[PDB]
Amino acid sequence: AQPRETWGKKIDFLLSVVGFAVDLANVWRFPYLCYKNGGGAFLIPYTLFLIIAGMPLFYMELALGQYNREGAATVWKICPFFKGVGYAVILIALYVGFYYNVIIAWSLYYLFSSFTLNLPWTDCGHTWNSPNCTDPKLLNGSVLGNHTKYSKYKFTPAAEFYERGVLHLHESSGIHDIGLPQWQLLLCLMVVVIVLYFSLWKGVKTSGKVVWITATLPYFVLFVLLVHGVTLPGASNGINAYLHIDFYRLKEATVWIDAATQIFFSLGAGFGVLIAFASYNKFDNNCYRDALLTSSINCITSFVSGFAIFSILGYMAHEHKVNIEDVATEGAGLVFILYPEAISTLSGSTFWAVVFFVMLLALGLDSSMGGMEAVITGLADDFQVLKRHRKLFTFGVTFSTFLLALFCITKGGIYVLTLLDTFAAGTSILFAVLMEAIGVSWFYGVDRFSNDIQQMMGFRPGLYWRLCWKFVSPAFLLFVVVVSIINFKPLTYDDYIFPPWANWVGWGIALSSMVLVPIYVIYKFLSTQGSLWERLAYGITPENEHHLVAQRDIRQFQLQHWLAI
Amino acid sequence: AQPRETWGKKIDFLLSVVGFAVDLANVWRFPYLCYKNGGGAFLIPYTLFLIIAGMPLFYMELALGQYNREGAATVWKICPFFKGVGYAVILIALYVGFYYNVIIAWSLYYLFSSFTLNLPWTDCGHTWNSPNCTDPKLLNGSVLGNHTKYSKYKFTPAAEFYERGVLHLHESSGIHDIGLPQWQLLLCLMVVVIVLYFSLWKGVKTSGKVVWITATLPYFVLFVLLVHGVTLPGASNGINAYLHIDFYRLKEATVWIDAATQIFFSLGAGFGVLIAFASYNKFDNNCYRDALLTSSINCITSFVSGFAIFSILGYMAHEHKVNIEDVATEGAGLVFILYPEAISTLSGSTFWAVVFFVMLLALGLDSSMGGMEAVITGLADDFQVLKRHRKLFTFGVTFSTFLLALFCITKGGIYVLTLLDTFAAGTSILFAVLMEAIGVSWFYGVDRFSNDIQQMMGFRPGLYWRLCWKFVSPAFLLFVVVVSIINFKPLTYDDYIFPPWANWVGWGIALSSMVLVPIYVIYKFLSTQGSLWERLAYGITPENEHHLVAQRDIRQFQLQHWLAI
Ligand SMILES: CCCCCCCC(=O)OC[C@H](COP(=O)(O)O[C@@H]1[C@H](O)[C@H](O)[C@@H](OP(=O)(O)O)[C@H](OP(=O)(O)O)[C@H]1O)OC(=O)CCCCCCC
Ligand SMILES: CCCCCCCC(=O)OC[C@H](COP(=O)(O)O[C@@H]1[C@H](O)[C@H](O)[C@@H](OP(=O)(O)O)[C@H](OP(=O)(O)O)[C@H]1O)OC(=O)CCCCCCC
Ligand SMILES: CCCCCCCC(=O)OC[C@H](COP(=O)(O)O[C@@H]1[C@H](O)[C@H](O)[C@@H](O)[C@H](O)[C@H]1O)OC(=O)CCCCCCC
Ligand SMILES: CC(C)CCC[C@@H](C)[C@H]1CC[C@H]2[C@@H]3CC=C4C[C@@H](O)CC[C@]4(C)[C@H]3CC[C@]12C
Ligand SMILES: CC(C)CCC[C@@H](C)[C@H]1CC[C@H]2[C@@H]3CC=C4C[C@@H](O)CC[C@]4(C)[C@H]3CC[C@]12C
Ligand SMILES: CC(C)CCC[C@@H](C)[C@H]1CC[C@H]2[C@@H]3CC=C4C[C@@H](O)CC[C@]4(C)[C@H]3CC[C@]12C
Ligand SMILES: CC(C)CCC[C@@H](C)[C@H]1CC[C@H]2[C@@H]3CC=C4C[C@@H](O)CC[C@]4(C)[C@H]3CC[C@]12C
Ligand SMILES: CC(C)CCC[C@@H](C)[C@H]1CC[C@H]2[C@@H]3CC=C4C[C@@H](O)CC[C@]4(C)[C@H]3CC[C@]12C
Ligand SMILES: CC(C)CCC[C@@H](C)[C@H]1CC[C@H]2[C@@H]3CC=C4C[C@@H](O)CC[C@]4(C)[C@H]3CC[C@]12C
Ligand SMILES: CC(C)CCC[C@@H](C)[C@H]1CC[C@H]2[C@@H]3CC=C4C[C@@H](O)CC[C@]4(C)[C@H]3CC[C@]12C
Ligand SMILES: CC(C)CCC[C@@H](C)[C@H]1CC[C@H]2[C@@H]3CC=C4C[C@@H](O)CC[C@]4(C)[C@H]3CC[C@]12C
Ligand SMILES: CC(C)CCC[C@@H](C)[C@H]1CC[C@H]2[C@@H]3CC=C4C[C@@H](O)CC[C@]4(C)[C@H]3CC[C@]12C
Ligand SMILES: CC(C)CCC[C@@H](C)[C@H]1CC[C@H]2[C@@H]3CC=C4C[C@@H](O)CC[C@]4(C)[C@H]3CC[C@]12C
Ligand SMILES: CC(C)CCC[C@@H](C)[C@H]1CC[C@H]2[C@@H]3CC=C4C[C@@H](O)CC[C@]4(C)[C@H]3CC[C@]12C
Ligand SMILES: CC(C)CCC[C@@H](C)[C@H]1CC[C@H]2[C@@H]3CC=C4C[C@@H](O)CC[C@]4(C)[C@H]3CC[C@]12C
Ligand SMILES: CC(C)CCC[C@@H](C)[C@H]1CC[C@H]2[C@@H]3CC=C4C[C@@H](O)CC[C@]4(C)[C@H]3CC[C@]12C
Ligand SMILES: CC(C)CCC[C@@H](C)[C@H]1CC[C@H]2[C@@H]3CC=C4C[C@@H](O)CC[C@]4(C)[C@H]3CC[C@]12C
Ligand SMILES: CC(C)CCC[C@@H](C)[C@H]1CC[C@H]2[C@@H]3CC=C4C[C@@H](O)CC[C@]4(C)[C@H]3CC[C@]12C
Ligand SMILES: CC(C)CCC[C@@H](C)[C@H]1CC[C@H]2[C@@H]3CC=C4C[C@@H](O)CC[C@]4(C)[C@H]3CC[C@]12C
Ligand SMILES: CNCC[C@H](Oc1ccccc1OC)c1ccccc1
Ligand SMILES: CNCC[C@H](Oc1ccccc1OC)c1ccccc1
Ligand SMILES: [Cl-]
Ligand SMILES: [Cl-]
Ligand code: NA
Ligand code: NA
Ligand code: NA
Ligand code: NA
Repeated sequence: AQPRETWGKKIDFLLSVVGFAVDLANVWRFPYLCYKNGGGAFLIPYTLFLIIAGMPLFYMELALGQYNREGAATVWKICPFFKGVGYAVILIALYVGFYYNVIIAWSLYYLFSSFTLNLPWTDCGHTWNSPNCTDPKLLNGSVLGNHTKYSKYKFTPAAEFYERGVLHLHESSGIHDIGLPQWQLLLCLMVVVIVLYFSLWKGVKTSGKVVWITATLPYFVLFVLLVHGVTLPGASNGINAYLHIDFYRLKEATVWIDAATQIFFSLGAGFGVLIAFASYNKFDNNCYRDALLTSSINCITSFVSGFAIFSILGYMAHEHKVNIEDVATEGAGLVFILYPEAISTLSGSTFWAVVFFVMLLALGLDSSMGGMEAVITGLADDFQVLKRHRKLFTFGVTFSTFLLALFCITKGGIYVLTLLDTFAAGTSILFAVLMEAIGVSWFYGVDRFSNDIQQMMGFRPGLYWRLCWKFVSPAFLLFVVVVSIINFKPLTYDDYIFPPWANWVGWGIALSSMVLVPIYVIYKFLSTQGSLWERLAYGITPENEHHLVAQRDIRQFQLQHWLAI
Repeated sequence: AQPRETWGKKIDFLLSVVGFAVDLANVWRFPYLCYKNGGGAFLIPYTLFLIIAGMPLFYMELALGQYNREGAATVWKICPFFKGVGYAVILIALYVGFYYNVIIAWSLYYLFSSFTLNLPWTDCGHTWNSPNCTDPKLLNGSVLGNHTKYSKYKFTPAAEFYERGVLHLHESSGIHDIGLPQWQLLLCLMVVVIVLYFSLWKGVKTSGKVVWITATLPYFVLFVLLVHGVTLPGASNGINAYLHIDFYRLKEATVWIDAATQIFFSLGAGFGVLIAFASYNKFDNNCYRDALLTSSINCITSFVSGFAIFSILGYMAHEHKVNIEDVATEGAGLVFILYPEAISTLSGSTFWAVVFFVMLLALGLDSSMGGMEAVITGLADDFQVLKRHRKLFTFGVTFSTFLLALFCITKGGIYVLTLLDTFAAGTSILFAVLMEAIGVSWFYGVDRFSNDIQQMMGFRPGLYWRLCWKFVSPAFLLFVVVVSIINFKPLTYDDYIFPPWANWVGWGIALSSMVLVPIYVIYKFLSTQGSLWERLAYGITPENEHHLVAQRDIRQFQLQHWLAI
C-alpha cells in the first residue's frame, strides 16, 4: 500500500488544470459564438453563466478531490448509490478521448505538411492534395466576388487538402460504407498515442513537465499571432465586428443556451479530470483560489484567441474583398481551412504554419492527457490491482484508444467522430454532471461539504456558494439537459443526411451510460443485507459512518438535512 | 482452493470427445474428398495416415491431460519454454469459434425456415428468398440438360435462399465494403451464444447432458436418413460412385495431402479440447482405449455420413437426370444447397428438413462447446482468479465471441469467415501442433511420457507408440506445415478475387500467433535469473524438478536424453 502520489509543485497542478480548461473550443467555437450572438452582448450573459458554471462547481470538484484524494469513480464514498455515476464519466472521458485523438492526428498531419516551401494548401495540381478536378482553381485569384459562403465552397486548395488530402472523404459516402483506416493517419495516431503513453506512464512526474511545455507554448503562439495580426490591413474591421456590442439579441433565448454550453464544455466542470488532479494536491491547498484563477485564465485565453482569430479573419476578408461574416466559421473546418490560407498569404508561411500547428498539437495533447489521466486515476482508485501496475494499465488504455481512433480515422470517419462527440459528450456528460450535483448537494448535503472545506481551508464558504451548489447549479444543469433533449435534431453533415440508425446508435450509447448509472444503483440496492429502510440507509450514507446506520441515526431520513440552507 | 472438477461418468467424457471429433467436415468434406480421390483408393492412405495422426497424438494429449489435470496453457509445467504455445492454441480455438458460431447461426436460420408447408427453397417469387430476377426459374423443371455445374449455378431457389435470403451477399461486394450485421442472423447468434453460455456456465455438469443429447441425436438422424435413402431410386449409383475403388490416383501425391488435412482437422489432435476434457478424468483412466474408440467412432461416422450424403446425391441426380459428379460438391454451400432440394423433392419435406437442420445445429453446438470449454479451462488454469469466477468469465468469452461473430455475419461476412478459417486454423494450429509434438516428444522426452503413462495405467506403451510420438508424428506435422506454406494461393471465392491486403491480414494473424510463441519463449528466457546455461536449464526443465537445476543434474544437456528410443 504505497502512499498517494503528490505533485512536485502546485504550479504543475495549476498548469495542468489550465491546459485542461484551455481547449480548441476556445479557439474555434468561442469566437464564432461570441460574434454571432451580438458580439459583446454575448459576453454579458456568458460571463454571468460562466460565473456560476465556473465558480462553485469547479471549486466543488477540487474541494471534493481534496477531501477524498481518490479518482472520479471511488470519490463517492459518502454516497455509494452514485458511485456508478463516476464510472459513467470515466467511460465518457474515454469516449471523448477517442475522437479527440483523431483531431490531434489531423494537426500532426498538418505539422508534417508544414515543412516545405510550396505548402499543399497554397496552389492546386496534386500538390499533396487529391485534385477533385471539378474546377479546383485559385481561391479568388481570378474574380472579385465570392457569391457563396467561403466555408461552404469546397473547391478551395485548403478545403481540397482538408477533405481529400488527409481525410479522403471522397472515397467514402457515409457511416454505412466507411472503408479501411488510412495509413498516414495511422502513423500520426501512433505517434500521438506513443507521446501520451510516455507522458502518462509514470504517475504525475513527467506529465507535470509535459503540461508545463504545452501550457507555455500556446500562450506564446497566440501572443506572437496577435502581435503580427494587429499590424495587418483589414484586421481592425474583424476585431470591431468581434467586439461590436448589440444588446438586441439577448432576448432571442439563443445567446444564453450557446454561452451555457460553451462554458460547460470549455471549463470542464463535472468531469473526472478535476477530481483526478485534485486527488494529488495537499490537504491544506486552497481550492477556491485555484478554481477562480483557472476560470479567469480560461476566459482570458478564450477572449485573446477570439481577438487573434478575428484579426486573421478580417485580414483574409480584406485580401478576399468580402465581408467578415462570409469568412466567419467555427470548428476544425474553420481552422484547417481559413488559417492555412491566411498563413500562405502572409510572408514566411512556414514559420506561421509550424507555430500554429504546434500550438494545436500541444493543446490537443494536454487535453487528451488530462482526460486519460482522469480515466486511469479513476480506474486505479477503483481497483487497487490497477493502481499497483500503472504502466501496463496505461498501455492497455492507450491501445484501446488507438484501436477505436483507428476505427474513427477511416475514409468516412468524420461522421463517426461527429456522432460520438455530439451524442456521447452532450447527453452522457450532461446527465453525469446533473447526477453528481444532485448527489453532492442534496443527498450528501450542502453543509457537510462546507464543513469539509472548513476542515481543509481555514475560511468557510459563504452563503452564495452553498446556494449556488444546492439550487442554482442543479437547476442550470437540468435546464441544459432539457434543452439538449428537446432541441435534438437528426444528425446532418455539411450536405450528408444521416440514416436513422446512426442516431439510434448514439442514443443507445447515451442510454447505455444513463442506465449503467441506474444499473449500479440497483446493484448496490440489491447487494445489501437488510430491509427497505436499512438498504436505503446503507445506500445514502457514507461508508465510514455506516455504523450509525445500525444505531438508527441516519441524517438523510430527517427533513433538516434537506432544508439545511 | 477447491479441488479439480471431475465428470459424473466416463460416458460423459466419451460422448464429449466423440462430439468434438464428429464435425460437419465429416459430413461435407470427407465424402467429397473420398469420392474425388479415387473413391475407396482415398481410404487406403487416409486410414493409414489416420492411424498415426489418430492413435498416438490423441492418446498423448489425453495422457498428458491425465498426468497434468490442467488446461492446455498450464499443461507445460515440464517445459515452460513452450507454455506460450498453449496460449496460442487457446486463441486459435477462440478464433475458430467465432466463424464456427456463424455456421451454427446459419443452421438455426434454416431451422426457423423449416416450419412451413411451402419451404423457401422450394419455389421462387420472393418466398422468404430475395429474388435476383435474373431468370430465377425452377431448378431443372423445364429442360432436361444441366450444362453448367449444378453447384456453380447461382439461380436455383436453394442457392437464391442461401446467398440472398439469409446471407444477403448481393448487398455487398467484398471485404472492403462489408456493411452492417443482419438482424435475424444477430438474433440467431444470440440464441446460439445463450445456449452455449447456459451449457458451459457451470463446470462439466450440464455440459455432460448437453453433449449426451447432441451425440445421441445426430447418429439417429443419420441412421434415419440412410434408411430412407437406400430405398430411393438412383441412390445406388451414387453409393457405387462413392465406394468405387480406383487405385490409379494414389501416386498423384494429392490424395495423401487431402487425407492428412482432413484427418488432422476432423479428429482434433493437438487442440486444447482434448487436454481440457482429459483434465477432469480419473488418474487411473485408460486413455489408450478412449483415444482408439474415439478415432474409430469418428471414422465410422465419417463413412456413414458419406454413404448417406452420396445416396441423397445419387437420388437427386436421378431426379435431375445428370451424373453424380455434377451434383458432387463440398462444404456449407454443398449442404445448404443440395440437401434442401432433395428434401423438398422427397415426401414430407418438413420432417426431413427439421431433422437435418437440428442435426447440423447439434453438431455445431457440441463442437463450439468443446472449443469454448477448452478456452475457458486453459485460461482458468492459467489465472486462478478466473477459475474461481467461472460464470463471469464464461459470459465475457461468450460476449466477445458474439461481438466478433456479429462482425463476421455482415453482408460480406462470408469472405471474413473464409479468411479467418483458412489462414488462422491452418497455419496457426499447424504450427501449434508441431511445437507441441516437438516439446512433448523431444524436449521433455519420449521415455518420461511413457513412464508417466505407466504410472497412470498399468501397461507401458510399446515401441511403436514411442517411435510414432518422437519421429513419425513430428515429421508428419512438419510435412503438412511445409505443404500448407508452399501450396498457399491467394484467397479466392466462387467468382470474387481477394485484394492483397486481406491475405496480408490473415498472414499477420498467423504471424501474431507464431511470434507470440517466440514472444513467450523470449519473455521466459529473459525473466530468469542466471547465466546462459542456467537460464536454458530453468527453461527446458520441469518446475517441480527445478531444484536439480542448481544441483547440475540437467538431463536434457546430455545426449542420452535425445536418443532415448
Ligand atoms: C497486444 C500487445 C501489443 C504491444 C505489446 C507491447 C508490450 C508492452 O506491454 O509494453 C508496454 C510497456 C513497455 O514499456 P517500454 O516499451 O517503454 O519499455 C521499457 C520498460 O518499460 C522499462 O521499464 C523502462 O525503464 P524505466 O521504467 O524508466 O526504469 C524503459 O523506459 P526508458 O528508461 O527507456 O525511458 C522502457 O523503454 O509496459 C511495461 O512497462 C512493462 C514493464 C512492467 C513494469 C516495468 C518495470 C518498471
Ligand atoms: C456488458 C454487459 C452486458 C450484459 C450484462 C449481463 C449481466 C451479467 O453480468 O451476466 C453475468 C452472469 C450472467 O448469468 P445470469 O445473469 O443468468 O446469472 C444469474 C445469477 O447471477 C446466478 O448466477 C444464476 O444461477 P442460480 O440459478 O441462481 O444458481 C441465475 O441463473 P437462473 O436463475 O436463470 O437459473 C441467474 O439469475 O451473471 C452471473 O452469473 C454472476 C455470477 C453470480 C454467482 C451466483 C451463483 C454462483
Ligand atoms: C471504462 C468503463 C467504465 C465503467 C467501469 C465499471 C467497472 C465495474 O466493475 O462496475 C461494475 C458495477 C458494480 O460493480 P463494482 O462497483 O465495480 O464493485 C466494486 C468493486 O469491487 C470495487 O473494487 C470496490 O471498491 C467497490 O466497493 C465495489 O462496489 O456495475 C455497474 O455499475 C455496471 C458497469 C459496467 C460497465 C461496462 C461498460 C459498458
Ligand atoms: C464499451 C466501449 C468502450 C466500446 C466502444 C464503443 C464504440 C467505440 C463503438 C461501439 C459501437 C460502434 C459503432 C457502431 C456503428 C457503426 C457502424 C459503422 O458503419 C460505422 C462505425 C460505427 C459508428 C461504430 C463505431 C465504433 C462504435 C461507436
Ligand atoms: C517560437 C515557438 C516555437 C514558440 C516557442 C514556445 C516555447 C519554446 C517556449 C514558450 C514559453 C516557454 C516557457 C515559458 C516559461 C517557462 C518557465 C521556466 O521556469 C521554465 C521554462 C518555461 C516552461 C518556458 C519553456 C519554453 C517555452 C515553452
Ligand atoms: C511567453 C510570452 C511571450 C507570452 C506571454 C504568455 C503568458 C500569459 C504565460 C506564458 C508562460 C507563462 C509563465 C510560465 C510559468 C510561470 C512560472 C510560475 O511561477 C507561474 C507563472 C509563470 C511566470 C507563467 C505566467 C504566465 C505566462 C507568462
Ligand atoms: C469573460 C471574459 C472577458 C473573461 C472573464 C473575466 C471576468 C468575467 C472574470 C475574470 C475574473 C473573475 C472574478 C474573479 C474574482 C471574483 C471574486 C469571487 O468572490 C466572485 C467571482 C469573481 C467576481 C470573478 C467574476 C468573473 C471574473 C470577473
Ligand atoms: C487492447 C487492450 C484491451 C489491452 C488490454 C489491457 C491490459 C494490457 C491491461 C488492462 C488491465 C491490466 C491488468 C490489471 C491488473 C493486473 C493484475 C496483476 O496481478 C497483473 C497485471 C494485471 C493483469 C494488469 C496487466 C495489464 C492489463 C491486463
Ligand atoms: C482498458 C480500457 C478499455 C478501459 C478499461 C476497462 C475496464 C472496465 C476493465 C478492463 C480490464 C479490467 C480489469 C482487469 C483486471 C482486474 C484484476 C482483478 O483482480 C480485479 C478487476 C480488474 C481490475 C479489472 C477491472 C475492470 C477492468 C479495468
Ligand atoms: C456500449 C454502447 C455502444 C451500447 C451500444 C448500444 C447500441 C449501439 C445498440 C444496442 C441496441 C441497438 C438498436 C436495436 C435496434 C434498432 C432498431 C433499428 O432502428 C436499428 C437501430 C436500433 C435502434 C439499434 C441501433 C444500435 C443499438 C442502439
Ligand atoms: C435515466 C437514464 C437511464 C436515462 C434518462 C435519459 C432520457 C431522458 C433519455 C433516454 C432515451 C432518450 C431518447 C432516445 C431517443 C429519442 C428520439 C429522438 O427522436 C428524440 C430524443 C429522444 C426522445 C431521446 C430523449 C432523451 C431520452 C428519453
Ligand atoms: C486479438 C483478437 C481477439 C481480435 C480479433 C481479430 C479479428 C476478429 C479481427 C481483427 C482484424 C479484423 C479484420 C481486419 C479488417 C477487416 C477488413 C474489413 O473490410 C472487414 C472486416 C475485417 C476482415 C476485420 C474482421 C475482424 C478481424 C479479423
Ligand atoms: C429428435 C429425434 C429425431 C432424435 C431423438 C433423440 C435421441 C436419439 C437421443 C436424445 C437424448 C438421448 C438419450 C439421453 C439419455 C439416455 C439415458 C441413457 O441411460 C441411455 C441413452 C439415452 C436414452 C439417450 C439415447 C439417445 C437419445 C434418446
Ligand atoms: C439413436 C439410435 C437408435 C440410432 C443409432 C445410433 C446409435 C449407434 C448411437 C446413438 C445413441 C448412442 C448410445 C447412447 C448412449 C449410450 C449409453 C452408454 O452407457 C453406452 C453407449 C450408448 C448405448 C450409445 C451407443 C451408440 C448409440 C446407441
Ligand atoms: C472405415 C474408415 C473410414 C474408418 C477407419 C477404421 C479402421 C481403418 C480403423 C478403425 C479402428 C482401427 C483399429 C483399432 C484398434 C487397433 C489396435 C490393434 O488392433 C491394431 C491396429 C488397430 C489400431 C486400429 C487399426 C485401424 C482401424 C481398424
Ligand atoms: C471482453 C468483454 C466483452 C467481456 C467482459 C469480460 C468480463 C465479463 C470478465 C473478463 C475477466 C473477468 C474478471 C477477472 C477476475 C475477476 C476478479 C474478481 O475480484 C471479480 C471478478 C473478476 C473481475 C472477473 C469478472 C468478469 C471478467 C471481468
Ligand atoms: C475474455 C476473453 C476474450 C479472454 C481473452 C482475453 C484474456 C487474454 C484477458 C482478458 C481479461 C484478462 C483477465 C482480467 C483479470 C485478471 C485478474 C488478474 O488478477 C490476473 C489476470 C486476469 C485473469 C486477466 C488475464 C488475461 C485476461 C483473461
Ligand atoms: C489480428 C491481430 C491478432 C494481428 C493482425 C495483424 C494485422 C491485422 C495487421 C498488422 C500489420 C498490418 C500490415 C502492415 C503493412 C501492410 C502494408 C500494405 O501494403 C498491405 C497491408 C499490410 C500488410 C498490413 C495488413 C494488416 C496487418 C498485417
Ligand atoms: C516462428 C514464428 C514466429 C513464425 C514462423 C515463420 C513462418 C512459419 C511464417 C512467418 C512469415 C510467413 C509468411 C508470410 C506471408 C507469406 C507470403 C505468401 O505469399 C506466402 C506465404 C508466406 C511466405 C508466409 C509463410 C509462413 C511464414 C514464413
Ligand atoms: C474542457 N476542456 C477539455 C475538453 C475535454 O477534453 C477531453 C479530451 C479527451 C478525453 C476526455 C476529455 O474530457 C473528459 C472534452 C470534453 C468533451 C468533449 C470534448 C472535449
Ligand atoms: C475437430 N472437430 C471439431 C472442429 C474444431 O472445432 C472448434 C470449434 C470452435 C472452436 C474451436 C474448435 O476447435 C479449436 C475446428 C477446428 C478448426 C477449424 C474448424 C473447426
Ligand atoms: Cl471558452
Ligand atoms: Cl473425417
Ligand atoms: Na476550454
Ligand atoms: Na488543452
Ligand atoms: Na471430425
Ligand atoms: Na460435433
